[PDB]
Amino acid sequence: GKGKPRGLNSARKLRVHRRNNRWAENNYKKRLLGTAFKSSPFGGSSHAKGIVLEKLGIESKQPNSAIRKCVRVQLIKNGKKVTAFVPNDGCLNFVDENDEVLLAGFGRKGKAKGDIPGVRFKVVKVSGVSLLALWKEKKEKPRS
Amino acid sequence: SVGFGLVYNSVAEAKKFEPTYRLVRYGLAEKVEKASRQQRKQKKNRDKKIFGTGKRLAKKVARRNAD
Amino acid sequence: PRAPRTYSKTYSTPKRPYESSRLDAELKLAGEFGLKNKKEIYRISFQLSKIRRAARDLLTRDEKDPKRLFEGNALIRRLVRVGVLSEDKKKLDYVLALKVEDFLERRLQTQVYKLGLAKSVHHARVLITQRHIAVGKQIVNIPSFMVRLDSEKHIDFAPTSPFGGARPGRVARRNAARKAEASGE
Amino acid sequence: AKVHGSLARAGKVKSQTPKVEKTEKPKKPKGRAYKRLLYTRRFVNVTLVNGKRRMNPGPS
RNA sequence: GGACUUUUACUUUGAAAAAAUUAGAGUGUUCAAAGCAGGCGUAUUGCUCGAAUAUAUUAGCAUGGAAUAAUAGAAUAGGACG
RNA sequence: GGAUAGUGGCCUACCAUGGUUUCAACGGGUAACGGGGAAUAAGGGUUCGAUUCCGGAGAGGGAGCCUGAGAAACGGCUACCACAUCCAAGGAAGGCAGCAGGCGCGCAAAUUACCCAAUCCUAAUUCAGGGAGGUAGUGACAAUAAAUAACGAUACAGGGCCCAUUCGGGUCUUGUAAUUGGAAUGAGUACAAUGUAAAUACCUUAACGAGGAACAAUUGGAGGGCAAGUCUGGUGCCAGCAGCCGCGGUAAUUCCAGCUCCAAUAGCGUAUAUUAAAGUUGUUGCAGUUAAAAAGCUCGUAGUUGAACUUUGGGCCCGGUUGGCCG
Ligand SMILES: [Mg+2]
Ligand SMILES: [Mg+2]
Ligand SMILES: [Mg+2]
Ligand SMILES: [Mg+2]
Ligand SMILES: [Mg+2]
Ligand SMILES: [Mg+2]
Ligand SMILES: [Mg+2]
Ligand SMILES: [Mg+2]
Ligand SMILES: [Mg+2]
Ligand SMILES: [Mg+2]
Ligand SMILES: [Mg+2]
Ligand SMILES: [Mg+2]
Ligand SMILES: [Mg+2]
Ligand SMILES: [Mg+2]
Ligand SMILES: [Mg+2]
Ligand SMILES: [Mg+2]
Ligand SMILES: [Mg+2]
Ligand SMILES: [Mg+2]
Ligand SMILES: [Mg+2]
Ligand SMILES: [Mg+2]
Ligand SMILES: [Mg+2]
Ligand SMILES: [Mg+2]
Ligand SMILES: [Mg+2]
Ligand SMILES: [Mg+2]
Ligand SMILES: [Mg+2]
Ligand SMILES: [Mg+2]
Ligand SMILES: [Mg+2]
Ligand SMILES: [Mg+2]
Ligand SMILES: [Mg+2]
Ligand SMILES: [Mg+2]
Ligand SMILES: [Mg+2]
Ligand SMILES: [Mg+2]
Ligand SMILES: [Mg+2]
Ligand SMILES: [Mg+2]
Ligand SMILES: [Mg+2]
Ligand SMILES: [Mg+2]
Ligand SMILES: [Mg+2]
Repeated sequence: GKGKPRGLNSARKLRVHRRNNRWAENNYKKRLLGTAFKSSPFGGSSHAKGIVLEKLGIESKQPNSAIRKCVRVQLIKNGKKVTAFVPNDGCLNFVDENDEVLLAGFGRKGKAKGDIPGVRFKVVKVSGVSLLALWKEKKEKPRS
Repeated sequence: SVGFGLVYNSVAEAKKFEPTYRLVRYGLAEKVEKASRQQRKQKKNRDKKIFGTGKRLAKKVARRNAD
Repeated sequence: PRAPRTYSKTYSTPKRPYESSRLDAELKLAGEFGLKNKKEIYRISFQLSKIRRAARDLLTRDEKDPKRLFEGNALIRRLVRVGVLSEDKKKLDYVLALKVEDFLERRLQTQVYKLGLAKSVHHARVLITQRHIAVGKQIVNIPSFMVRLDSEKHIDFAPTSPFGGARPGRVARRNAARKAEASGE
Repeated sequence: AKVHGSLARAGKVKSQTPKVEKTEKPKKPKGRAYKRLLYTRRFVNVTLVNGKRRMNPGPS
């Protein structure tokens, strides 16, 4: 039968083996170690608001050749520092260090996105006015 | 229009078995109005700080003007 | 602390989002029966899929089972009563085989058109919604109504609402306020 | 890799593409009328079958 | 009423069983999500259908079964009936 | 024996040495209140339940206790700890995890409004009271129905089709049209009645209320997965795109726009989680010669598993439920 005890009273052995082998499951492992709470700049949440320290010209990976505009952010709830991307041509003129940006996941389950090395977060708002809106013309950035 | 109706055995029979707001809608009862609900509550709570009638306390607080 | 007001959703959504053949056959229905959504098609397929599901679960039982007979006849009789199921093929092995157009066929959208009265599936739309044609004296402004096979003989224009005869109406009576004001005194 | 590369060009192309303002155009029918407009355009009076059915051919 | 009983697993049926939820019947909330309504007349002094059914699985209780799988018995006879 | 309303190591005294555990005791963790239930739809499962009902626990943290049928009560008291308020400096007073509202915290959540009319509850009680509860406000949490147009005329044009020696356009409408045509309706607005405790809305309904300047639908995408351009302009490995594969270094099917087009549509994107796809957790149902994987070898306890055989076969009777040929 190759392994698995087929006996009618072998349930304990069958449960415990499953329990044991779930740990090789990458997601089951993180979910029980609470990795999102322990590791992971965001406290396990969807977004996290922080504060801009400096504006960085992260140079793209190969075979691309560019300078990807990013901001080092010190998350409010954490103090953890995180370098995050500012998408959408322009938009590095909106940020202006010491400002209050709202970070969000990049959409790769951790795992920095593209040619951008070690950037697992992107900006969604600045000064509470929705980066997208500033880009088009819909809203204007607040007083200071 | 589908509604509901009551017809009483007398008008005296209505003015006792009817809700007091319906007799308002009709005229068979004058809308005796009172202070706001949260005014009466405050009146009660103000009243709860005086043990006794109270006008005896008005004499001792008249002694305040002396001292 | 109130009994929770229950609810449910009336539509499903296709998994493959860009199946071009599926999109074709959908527009055809929306274009034939005068719909505005793919959801108006999604809803019917959702309702139809549950109907099949009861039928599927019933067939796996033994014939003339208590639950199978009671609930099976109800399902057959209901579909018949609204005019979706044929009189002869009336034993639920055909309700399994029912398709979407059969349900689309009974909407007050279509009977209002099929029985003249609109000359267009879309004129039917605008008429129904605009406080026009009724069932009894009961006006109906829902293009999806499921004319129930015997209310089919009562789809006339409204007692109000010209095209059934009550008044011209504000747009027409405005002309009667410029024909008698400019020509006369 | 380097992190402190230049930022002077932030917004370069977007700020130097010539703005050709939009053109006023017939208003499109918002609702069932659009699904109808798709029906008669796609299936009723079909335009061309030049091998296959092209859905946005400019210079064919 | 008296006198005694090898142990179990499994399976059958049934009692015991909250409502909302789910599945589901009836009912034309104008449709529908819902709701638990309502439908008939002499609509000038009432007639009347409802407010079902199902799942409720481990355990415990009750009962039919006696295949399958365990257990116990008579070997220094300290055996069995009267 | 004491104590309790009462059983009981509940406590005490005396005596004994017991009680649990690989069939996982004991200890640790929980970003743990339990359950009815929720999400995901072949099935088997996976994941979730602070939160409308039930049960429990609490009232800043502990402990103590008065009253009483019932409390170890906190909108009761007493003490300590932590808060924290008022003062004439002597002292005094506070406990929103009630309803609102404020600060803080954050990605994250509404009014310091009306009423006991209903639903029910309490009292000495038909009456009083009830931020229980109902009403409204805020409210794209989720859920339902489904407006943004409908129909003619006409101007070339086409396809039908009868004839075709050869003009063609004639009456069956396919509709693309840069002039036209009268019809229709609520979105709104608003007498009035209706609704309501009083109001608001809804359902009714006078008077108003549609032609492009509108009562003007959006949100994404248009190289592949993946539905929709190899159009024009711009930039020139820069700026940016790009879930993933990959685009951009001067004719860019991916960037920035115009045009046009697709998809869903009063909704649409993104982030995070989870479920399906996943037979990549495999009981159903995985794989392990070489891709990830058989302990160097044998013994071996716990665990799982374990040959065959013990009333079979034949006979009679009773009465049930479908289905037939018949009615
Ligand atoms: Mg390992
Ligand atoms: Mg740095
Ligand atoms: Mg009061
Ligand atoms: Mg049972
Ligand atoms: Mg003792
Ligand atoms: Mg000892
Ligand atoms: Mg273990
Ligand atoms: Mg906890
Ligand atoms: Mg839990
Ligand atoms: Mg799984
Ligand atoms: Mg709970
Ligand atoms: Mg919590
Ligand atoms: Mg308590
Ligand atoms: Mg607190
Ligand atoms: Mg206390
Ligand atoms: Mg309090
Ligand atoms: Mg209390
Ligand atoms: Mg509060
Ligand atoms: Mg919110
Ligand atoms: Mg209240
Ligand atoms: Mg609009
Ligand atoms: Mg207009
Ligand atoms: Mg667009
Ligand atoms: Mg483009
Ligand atoms: Mg394609
Ligand atoms: Mg690569
Ligand atoms: Mg050039
Ligand atoms: Mg070019
Ligand atoms: Mg180009
Ligand atoms: Mg979607
Ligand atoms: Mg099995
Ligand atoms: Mg494998
Ligand atoms: Mg190798
Ligand atoms: Mg190997
Ligand atoms: Mg080996
Ligand atoms: Mg070993
Ligand atoms: Mg055996």
